[PDB]
Amino acid sequence: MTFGTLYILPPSPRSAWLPKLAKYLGLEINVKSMLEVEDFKSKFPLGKAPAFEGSDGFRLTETLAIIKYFIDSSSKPEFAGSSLKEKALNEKWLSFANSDLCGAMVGVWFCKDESKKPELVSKLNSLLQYIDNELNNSKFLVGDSVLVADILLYVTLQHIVEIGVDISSFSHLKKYSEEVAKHELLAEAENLYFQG
Repeated sequence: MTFGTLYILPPSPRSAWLPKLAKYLGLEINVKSMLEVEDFKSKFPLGKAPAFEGSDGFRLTETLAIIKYFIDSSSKPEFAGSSLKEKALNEKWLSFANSDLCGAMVGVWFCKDESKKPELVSKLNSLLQYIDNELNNSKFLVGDSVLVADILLYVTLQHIVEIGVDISSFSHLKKYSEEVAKHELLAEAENLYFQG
């Protein structure tokens, strides 16, 4: 049965993160648009997506909050890491990717004005260069295992690429992005069964 209802802003490419994560974890959720709900602000007074309402009525906002609730409510409750340092670095990457990197991708994504684009694409490239460099040291963002940070990074990459930003310049990043797509595929059978 369904874990809850997620309210998104459909035009935003940030709308993909939480649905993907539910899927990855086997949580069945509805997804509605906050634009077409009558009293969004009755339930959610700030008026911003993402917003979630559990089946049980539990109301929750802020992307990082909802990530934690999905994971903690799921059958991979250790998916934001196990050791103290793992958990911390995963928070780091989640916070970074959701604010800075997604903020940059969205800047470009909705760029109407060509006199503003290069500046915006530049912010984005620097952020990618940083990640690339951090991927010098490690197999994935945090270590050797795949954590929720990677899943959501990967989704962000797909969006960045879709709009034609070369990930070709960034060596460690492309190799990363392949290794993550590979882990999900190989993890997919056992994941897909332990939720049915």
